Amino acid sequence: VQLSGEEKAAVLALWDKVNEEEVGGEALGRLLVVYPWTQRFFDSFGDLSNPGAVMGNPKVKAHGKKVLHSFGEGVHHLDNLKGTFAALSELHCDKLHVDPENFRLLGNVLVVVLARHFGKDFTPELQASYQKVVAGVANALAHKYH
Amino acid sequence: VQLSGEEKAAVLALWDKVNEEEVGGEALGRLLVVYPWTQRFFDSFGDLSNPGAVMGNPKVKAHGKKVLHSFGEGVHHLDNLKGTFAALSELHCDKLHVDPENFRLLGNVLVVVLARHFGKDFTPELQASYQKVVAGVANALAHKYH
Amino acid sequence: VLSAADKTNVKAAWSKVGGHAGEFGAEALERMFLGFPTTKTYFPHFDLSHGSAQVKAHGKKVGDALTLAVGHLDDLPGALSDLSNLHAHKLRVDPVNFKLLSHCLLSTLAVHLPNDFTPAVHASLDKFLSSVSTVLTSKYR
Amino acid sequence: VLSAADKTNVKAAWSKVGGHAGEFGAEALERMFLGFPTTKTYFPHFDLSHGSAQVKAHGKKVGDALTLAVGHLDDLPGALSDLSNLHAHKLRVDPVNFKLLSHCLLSTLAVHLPNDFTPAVHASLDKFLSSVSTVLTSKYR
Ligand code: HEM
Ligand code: HEM
Ligand code: HEM
Ligand code: HEM
Repeated sequence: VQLSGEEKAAVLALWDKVNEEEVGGEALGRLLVVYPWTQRFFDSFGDLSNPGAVMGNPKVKAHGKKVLHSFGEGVHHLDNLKGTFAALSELHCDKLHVDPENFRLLGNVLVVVLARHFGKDFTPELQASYQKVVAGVANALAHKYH
Repeated sequence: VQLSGEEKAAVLALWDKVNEEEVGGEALGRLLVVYPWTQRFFDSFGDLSNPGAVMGNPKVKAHGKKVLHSFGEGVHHLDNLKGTFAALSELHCDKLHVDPENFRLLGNVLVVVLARHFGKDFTPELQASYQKVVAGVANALAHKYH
Repeated sequence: VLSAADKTNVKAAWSKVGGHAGEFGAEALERMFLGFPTTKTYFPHFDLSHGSAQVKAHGKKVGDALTLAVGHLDDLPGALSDLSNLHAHKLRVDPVNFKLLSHCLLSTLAVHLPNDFTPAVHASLDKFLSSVSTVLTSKYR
Repeated sequence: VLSAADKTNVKAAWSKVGGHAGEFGAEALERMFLGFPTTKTYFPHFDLSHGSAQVKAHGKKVGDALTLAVGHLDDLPGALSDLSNLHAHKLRVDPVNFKLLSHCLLSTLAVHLPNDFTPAVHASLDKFLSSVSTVLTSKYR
């Protein structure tokens, strides 16, 4: 969200290889497993009682894919995150009441999932670009609380 | 930084009564006392070894007044924090390397100091307005790290 | 961390709070619900209006639990064990929220005891509210 | 918190890290210096280039201290007591920074042990890095 045109190119090239359902379902499940208070927003998803209930709930995978597809949209509009997520910014503040800190936890869990899936291709420099993207997204969702 | 015209009026009315040196010196000293790692940015101020050295160092009071005068400027330009602090945003990121989290600690220590000085005049509603102002300032100083 | 000097400041400061602990706990909730409205989310069943009897009743419980913790600084984990279960398992309170309430309680103490709320006392009380917040979110992670 | 199950996951996971702890500690610093450049501020005297011998040497020290902590989960405060003094009094490391390094170390472990880095193991390792971070910033507040 202030990247070189080559960093941006590296970011987009990795996103060509992101399976949004596999990565999204895993990122959301790990969030719910690792930061347990995040489960209170997803009462309606049913059994979220242990890591296996969580990683296998079809409701988690489908919501993870929706969250990730939306993230993929901010990746394709890095020069305009603020407007890409305004409406999403009001849903989370107004209707969901999610603390903005959770946007940062999810962004980092996403980064850990990309590392797990891409291994050594997910170099330190590529990770640094992605930290700017997840922070760019976390601040545009957090833009309507401010 | 998204206030009613009456909340804004209450904010400005309190600022008419703020002694920027007394409040600024106290806010900065309490920051340095309460969150000790913040002392590494102020090595050049000399003895910061105990609460009395800290609250009485003339360098702390003068810097607290400068910080507070600048805050008073964002209070008088609430419709434009982002531009009021851009240059200050680059100094802290680029030259000082201050983590943005410290802007939030200072804003809250400032609020605790206003409470101490105004007592029961510093009502729960007035405090809520001030939390929007300190967050508004903390995000405009943090605007150039993002 | 809670060093002897911090334990001495916290006991002395809480002796000055004396019998206003519940009234300060109620005022702190109020400043928290007005300054950080996402917090209101954990209290659907309360009447949160200024002066609601429920908030006042809950302000007394919070005030008493702090007065208990002040009596057991050497062992907060056992004194607050039962409150860890409730906040972690039953309420799923987001940890950021203990910070907001701690801030609101310091603000309230600055309002009412300006002369006793010195920089060294403010530093010890912050460490104390941080220790209490850690015990209450311990049952999570 | 470090429950027996968390202690069992952390010991098992660190046995799989085995002899790469120093090389993983060096890679984690590198990802931290590139992703969160304000951190570079505590290391003026280092050559931070990719492959600097200093970073590699410091990656080994960090890796060994984690391997020591894994051996003393029941008592991190005494095993890391000497490191608390250094980070709090001598280096004045901003606590936010332990979080960034913890994140970078989890990222590095996800890169190298993808099959062992399961959700339950990721959760236990996060709690562990959080406990280690708390001990190292304890001498502050
Ligand atoms: C990367 C940051 C995030 C992005 C891009 C994102 C995006 C989205 C999107 C696209 C939806 C669907 C909204 C609709 O179509 O009505 C959604 C809904 C929702 N999100 Fe977020 N989200 C993010 C972070 C979070 C976090 C951290 C939480 C809570 C811990 C959260 C909780 C929810 C909930 C509870 C809903 C509504 C669920 C439902 O419809 O069943 N989100 N989000
Ligand atoms: C309310 C948020 C803050 C505001 C409005 C603010 C404002 C200012 C201003 C007006 C100056 C003078 C710059 C110049 O004239 O060159 C300054 C300098 C500085 N500030 Fe900030 N500041 C804030 C927060 C912080 C924090 C949290 C820290 C560190 C923990 C910090 C550390 C410094 C330092 C080290 C300098 C340069 C000191 C010197 O010239 O001796 N500031 N700040
Ligand atoms: C200093 C920190 C805190 C202390 C000492 C504390 C103490 C307590 C106590 C003593 C109870 C009463 C349980 C009973 O009556 O059995 C309670 C209940 C509760 N607290 Fe906490 N509390 C703290 C912070 C928080 C925070 C930050 C929140 C959320 C923002 C919160 C939300 C709740 C809720 C929702 C309940 C149940 C209330 C009811 O339904 O009556 N508390 N707390
Ligand atoms: C998991 C967390 C950490 C562990 C286990 C750890 C461990 C260590 C160890 C074992 C030493 C070496 C002391 C010696 O050689 O006597 C050290 C030194 C040091 N660490 Fe930490 N560290 C941690 C996090 C951090 C963080 C987050 C920073 C700052 C961003 C940091 C900055 C330093 C510095 C500046 C030194 C002195 C290095 C030198 O001059 O050689 N450390 N650390």
